[PDB]
Amino acid sequence: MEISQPSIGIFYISKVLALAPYATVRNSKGRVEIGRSWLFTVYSATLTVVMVFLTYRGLLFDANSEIPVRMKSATSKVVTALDVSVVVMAIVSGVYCGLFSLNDTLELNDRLNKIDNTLNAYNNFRRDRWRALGMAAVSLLAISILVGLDVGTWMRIAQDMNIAQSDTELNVHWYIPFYSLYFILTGLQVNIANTAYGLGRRFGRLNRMLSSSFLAAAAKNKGLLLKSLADSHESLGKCVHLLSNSFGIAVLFILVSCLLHLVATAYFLFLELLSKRDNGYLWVQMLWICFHFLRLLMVVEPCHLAARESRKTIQIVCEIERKVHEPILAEAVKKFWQQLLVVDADFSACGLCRVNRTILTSFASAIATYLVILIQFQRTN
Amino acid sequence: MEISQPSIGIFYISKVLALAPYATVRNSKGRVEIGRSWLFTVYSATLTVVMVFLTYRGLLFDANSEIPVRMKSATSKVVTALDVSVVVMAIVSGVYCGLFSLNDTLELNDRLNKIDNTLNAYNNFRRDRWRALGMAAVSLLAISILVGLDVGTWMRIAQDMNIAQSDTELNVHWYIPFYSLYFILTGLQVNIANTAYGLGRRFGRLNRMLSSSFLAAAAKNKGLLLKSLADSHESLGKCVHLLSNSFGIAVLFILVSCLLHLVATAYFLFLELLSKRDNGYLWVQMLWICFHFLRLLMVVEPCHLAARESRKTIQIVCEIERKVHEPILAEAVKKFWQQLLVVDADFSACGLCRVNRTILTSFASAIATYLVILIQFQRTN
Amino acid sequence: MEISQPSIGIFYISKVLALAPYATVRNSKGRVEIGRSWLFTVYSATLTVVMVFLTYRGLLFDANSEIPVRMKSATSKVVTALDVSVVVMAIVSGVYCGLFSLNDTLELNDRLNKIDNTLNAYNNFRRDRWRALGMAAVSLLAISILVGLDVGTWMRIAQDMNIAQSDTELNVHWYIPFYSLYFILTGLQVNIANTAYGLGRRFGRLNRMLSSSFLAAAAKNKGLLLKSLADSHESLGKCVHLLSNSFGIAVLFILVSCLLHLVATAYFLFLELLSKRDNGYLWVQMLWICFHFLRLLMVVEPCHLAARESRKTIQIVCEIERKVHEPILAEAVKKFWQQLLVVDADFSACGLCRVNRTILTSFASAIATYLVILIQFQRTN
Amino acid sequence: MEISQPSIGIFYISKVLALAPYATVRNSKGRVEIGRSWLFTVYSATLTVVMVFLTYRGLLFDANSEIPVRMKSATSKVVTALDVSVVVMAIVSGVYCGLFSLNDTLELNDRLNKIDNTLNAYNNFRRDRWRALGMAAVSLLAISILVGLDVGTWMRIAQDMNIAQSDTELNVHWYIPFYSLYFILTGLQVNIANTAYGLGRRFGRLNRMLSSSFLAAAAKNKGLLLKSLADSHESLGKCVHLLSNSFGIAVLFILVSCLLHLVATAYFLFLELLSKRDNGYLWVQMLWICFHFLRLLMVVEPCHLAARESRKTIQIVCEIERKVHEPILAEAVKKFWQQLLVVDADFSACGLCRVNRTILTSFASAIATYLVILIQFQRTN
Ligand SMILES: OC[C@H]1O[C@](O)(CO)[C@@H](O)[C@@H]1O
Ligand SMILES: OC[C@H]1O[C@](O)(CO)[C@@H](O)[C@@H]1O
Ligand SMILES: OC[C@H]1O[C@](O)(CO)[C@@H](O)[C@@H]1O
Ligand SMILES: OC[C@H]1O[C@](O)(CO)[C@@H](O)[C@@H]1O
Repeated sequence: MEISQPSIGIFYISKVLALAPYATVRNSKGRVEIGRSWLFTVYSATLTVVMVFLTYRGLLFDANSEIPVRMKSATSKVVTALDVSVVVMAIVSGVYCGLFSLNDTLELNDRLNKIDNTLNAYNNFRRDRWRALGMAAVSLLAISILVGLDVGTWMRIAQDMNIAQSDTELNVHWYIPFYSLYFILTGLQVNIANTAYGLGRRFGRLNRMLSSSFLAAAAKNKGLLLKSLADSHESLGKCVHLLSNSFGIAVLFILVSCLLHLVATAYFLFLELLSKRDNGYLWVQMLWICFHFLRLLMVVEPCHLAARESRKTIQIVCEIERKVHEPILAEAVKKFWQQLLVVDADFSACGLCRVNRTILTSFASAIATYLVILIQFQRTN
Repeated sequence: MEISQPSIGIFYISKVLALAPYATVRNSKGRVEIGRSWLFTVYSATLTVVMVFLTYRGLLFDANSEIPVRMKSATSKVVTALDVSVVVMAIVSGVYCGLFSLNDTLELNDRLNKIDNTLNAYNNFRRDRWRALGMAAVSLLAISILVGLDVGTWMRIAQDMNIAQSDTELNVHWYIPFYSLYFILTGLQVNIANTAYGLGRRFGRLNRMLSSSFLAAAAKNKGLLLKSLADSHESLGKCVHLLSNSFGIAVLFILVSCLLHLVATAYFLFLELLSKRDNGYLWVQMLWICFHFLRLLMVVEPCHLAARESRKTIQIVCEIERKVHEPILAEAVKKFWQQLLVVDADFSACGLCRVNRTILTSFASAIATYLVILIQFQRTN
Repeated sequence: MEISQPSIGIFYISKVLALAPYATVRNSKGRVEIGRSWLFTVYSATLTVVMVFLTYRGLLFDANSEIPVRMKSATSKVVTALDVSVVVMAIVSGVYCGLFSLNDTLELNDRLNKIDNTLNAYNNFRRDRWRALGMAAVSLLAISILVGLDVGTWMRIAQDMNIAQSDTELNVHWYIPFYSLYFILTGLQVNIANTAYGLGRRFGRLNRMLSSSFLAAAAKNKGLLLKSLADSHESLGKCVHLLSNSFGIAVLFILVSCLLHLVATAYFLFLELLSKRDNGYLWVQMLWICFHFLRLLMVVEPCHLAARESRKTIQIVCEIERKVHEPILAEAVKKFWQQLLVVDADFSACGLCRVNRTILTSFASAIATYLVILIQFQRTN
Repeated sequence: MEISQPSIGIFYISKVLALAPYATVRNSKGRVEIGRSWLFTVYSATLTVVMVFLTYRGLLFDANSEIPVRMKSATSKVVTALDVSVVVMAIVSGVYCGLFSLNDTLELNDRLNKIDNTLNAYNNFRRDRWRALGMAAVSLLAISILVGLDVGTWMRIAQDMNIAQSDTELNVHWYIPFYSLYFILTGLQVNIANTAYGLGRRFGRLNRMLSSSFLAAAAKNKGLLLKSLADSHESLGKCVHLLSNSFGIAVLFILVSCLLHLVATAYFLFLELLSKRDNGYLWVQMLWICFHFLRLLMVVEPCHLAARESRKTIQIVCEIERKVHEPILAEAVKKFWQQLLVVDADFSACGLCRVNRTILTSFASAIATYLVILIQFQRTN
């Protein structure tokens, strides 16, 4: 987890959402020291447990209700249970990662402090803060609008099914914990995206500095700068591995949630298309599909960018090798090439998969297959 | 995008088809200078928007018609919508790539000018021009014949369904924008194939020159030539990456269109086989399957050839290493081997997939699966 | 197969379960010498043949019985036959591997003796013995409890179907050989896990010793220690290959059994959910799913850990290269880096697949697909 | 294609089966010189065309017959057409490869002559001849027995369906060209297996010679021998590539035929199991499944062995590097290591796939999926 001053707003959002149970104090030097926040540790754990329990309580209440709104049919029951459970698993893994990633967070932020000292020329505090705030605000606004539209649509649907003997509006009101879980999931994804995008952006800054300083006393200082860049690259790779070690299970469950949600939302969209029962429902479902695709991108693109930018330092170093003659500088470039030869740049979600753009292809494949099988069964009866 | 005099006809075809919005002026030296053509930029954007709108207007008109010809049943409606949408997406991505790839086009053509100066011995302007013209003409003739056969078949089908109260021939006439989109797609594929085949052919010429000049003062000039070949190889790799960066989204949507069209056309072929309604329809559908397979090959084979030819320079350089003793020449060959060790040769379609022959296998797998699931559902009812 | 004093209990369990037909005598030095045990060789072969024959005899008896309990319907017959056959194949491959892996066992234990002499500082006999005994005891207790619950559930089910004219309890009693096969399978998995975890743990100990002795006369001895660590790494890789060569077919059939059991148990769980016939049956089936997942992990995690720990020596050696200057020590580190460059660390199950965590993903994919297809067919009729 | 005296019987079998249209004359030195055989070239082409035409003529005759025996139902018609077409495609690709692989055959046999001169110590003419003859004879006997059983079963089935007004035995007699195609396919597979096994066996002999001569004036001769072994390894890799370039399309169509035949034969086995119509049919179908699996192994195992043996020279060379000090010998070993670093050892079937044991896994996956989908559709109606 990256906790820097420009992105401190994302840290506070994650802290209140039970995802970053850390106490941060800003040094007189501008550095943010991080430590365990036992108050917020227990707050995060208790809030997650209570919200998961309330979500499943609302699910059971709807299922056992006189007139269920969402847990009506066996198919609807199964799909809604899966939909809620993937969110529960994703946010539970995220909260667990936040609870048990203090040491990795400290090491990552120390490494990033060193790297940013090395890459001071390419730093932009204003742009970084505004980008982080824009990402957090857009994600939170998107989930807020989507939750509002979903609640309105389901309230209308429950009212259409209302009978004087039973209230179906409270059935919808019992799904508020599920939407709270969705807000926590959005916060977790924003936090992870902030960290991974920071790593990829720093890799790009390192590559740009390399190209500027070697492709655009004095030789000794140049070699010292090349050494600093090599340590920065190695440290950024170790930071990517720290993010993997700390949040790979969260990323894996986010990916599982994304796949399940895409399949389930497309299936419900096509079921309502067959029924042609509520245009507002179709629009809300398409918005949900867009949101799930966008959060899949939010989790996949940062890691793809980080790996791609890390793996393109080899080419710059090869060109420098081809265009260098000083003995000390030539030795430094040879060492950098050796280092980059065996660099593992990809983000791993617990070793189950490598997180990059190829995942999208896999997802597409799976979705198509599952969508084709599910739709045909509905369309051949 | 490669814009050279021998293949200038392909460039003009792509320009009129809204895919190459560039102004080209031939230097007194025979070089083609490229710049933005704002007139043709707006022409391309407006033509694409108008043709997409007209295609979907014709689709809706058929769907809402008194006697739909193609958008008749829910299954037919879905499959026709997908068929049209994949073409729309492919040509829209191609036009977008053409609009926003001027800098990559300029860099690619500068690099190719340098490489062709290096590989002057193996150049064949006459053969290159005739190959490019033959590819463009065969592709355009194939799509023209296929569009004519499709229009005739659908006109006959609409006339067979005609009733005095409504005209079904205008329903067919409203699909002309879709066939225009098909012509644009053919132009885009011909352009991309021209560029990728040029890169693969230049890789092969480089390998042949290497083998001829090292396996078939003076030593200093030989080392200079080896250095020129090494820079040519690196530049061709960067050209492959320029083509990827500029047209990877277009290639990805071409691949998606190919997969969808193969599956959908095979499904309709087998549906009409079950119905046994029109032999001409079956022949036209088999021609469409052949065309979609051939355009899948047109997009996959050039990239496979480029990657394969790029990756076989390592073997020639290894043999030269094994058969060289001069100090300067030995150092040059060692540098070339180092360079080739870390060469990324494959064409990437936006990082989603690597474009080579293995894609065919994947496609086959997917098609088989989808074909098996779809056909069995139709055959078990 | 690893046969060491701390894990000798696992060896005896495997010996009685027909999986380790070896005679072991403890040297005065504490070394365990291993040789062929012809008495236990014939015992293992005969016991496996008799138990497989009795398992299939009980299966046929149930199928041909007046009131079959498990082999009732064609679907139930097929799924039960597959369930029994995967266990039979897994244990038969395990017993065959035990019979024909004496030379590999001897070489592996000699190599491990040398490695443990090298890594004496990080050895923990007490912890190793307690970990091995805990793994064996937990696995045996889990399978015992699961077999007891299964037998009780099936006895109750058979009694519910009992009629005065025929006894269905003997039908359940004829499945005892199948549960004996399950105990043998548990022993085989515990043995393989013990060996693979030993290899991964020794890789980790080697990496820790490297980091401690190089990142935390005298230089000559340090170089000698680095050489010892390099030989230890190469020997551990060869030990991983010995385990692969000896038990890859057993691991492959264990994986096949795991996939088939997960799919079949989930399918029966959902079938009984549709029927809602016996809550105890559902609980037993969920326990079986948990057990099959846990044994899939028991076979996949050790190999993933071994490969991961083997592949992270490259980074330590790279850092040492970056932080070393002595001529002899620098040459030693260069040799170690060369060695690690071309190290094949992954466990291979007969070349069919690489055993690591990605297998889980594959399994999940397959299961989902198969589960989706099977469930939908049941739910659309 | 390998044409050596020990395996000359396989060459003659392939020649008569239209697969090796070459004239071979044995030198006084024992070398076999190969040249184009125009007589046998036209014989091969004409025989293939005639047999394919007769096969499809018999297929159509059965389909159009009064009482079809095999081309009875739409499902049976489709599956039988696919079954015959995969064989036709495999043998047509094999015959085409034989026709257009004279230069590759000559280069491969020259390279093998050189390699066998280098590896004279490990040569065994008697064992090689007996192994080749045993493989050819076992394959031919297996296909002969299977064809006889199939013909007998189908003759009995046709007689059971015979009516006095029409003869169904001639319907079976019209499938003789299909069985002739099967004999040609067996010959092609035996030829390809002979060549690929020769390459893998020579790789193993090279590795054994390396280990014996370096791990079990004088130093100059030892270095010369190491150089000879390095050229032998490079030449064997080029021989593997020659086999790929010449017969990759044949191997690809053999693999496609194997997958289709396994799926189709399993499907027909389960269909007859549902019908329970003829026990002899079930036994013949299981024999066909065994034969198709065994020929899949015959095509997959040789390439897996060749690649595996080629890729294990790196380890021997690394150990020699670690255990060598002579300047010339150390340089020779360094060159060999450099060479092996970038060796592409795998057999490629036209770039579509790499032929090794992982293919089996893929096949299994596909088969399972397809088998599950096909069987469930039959079992849910
Ligand atoms: O299921 C359709 C959509 O509704 C939600 O459950 C929100 O309540 C989303 O998870 C899903 O995208
Ligand atoms: O759908 C069958 C065929 O007809 C087309 O739509 C052309 O109008 C093609 O896209 C397709 O190959
Ligand atoms: O089939 C459900 C479960 O019952 C067993 O067969 C045990 O008898 C297990 O193999 C399986 O997990
Ligand atoms: O189809 C079942 C079997 O019968 C054959 O067609 C032979 O005539 C084989 O190709 C197949 O294995």
